[PDB]
Parts: sequence; structure tokens; C-alpha cells
Amino acid sequence: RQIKIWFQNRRMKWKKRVFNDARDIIQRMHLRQYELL
Repeated sequence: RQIKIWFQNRRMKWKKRVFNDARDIIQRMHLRQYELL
């Protein structure tokens, strides 16, 4: 279920942001935008 290996490949371009998200939980499960839906 790793469809974010391409659809989520762009932040590694400027390599100066991922480190931000990665600084949460798992640069994913840390979110929850799936809630409310």
C-alpha cells in the first residue's frame, strides 16, 4: 500500500521540508486529515 512512493515524491527535491514533517511521527500517520471524512 505504498502508493505514496511516487504520488508523494517532490518534497525530496528541495530537500528542506521533509525533515519538518519527518519530525512528527512518520511523516504520515502524524496527520489525520482523514478524520471527519
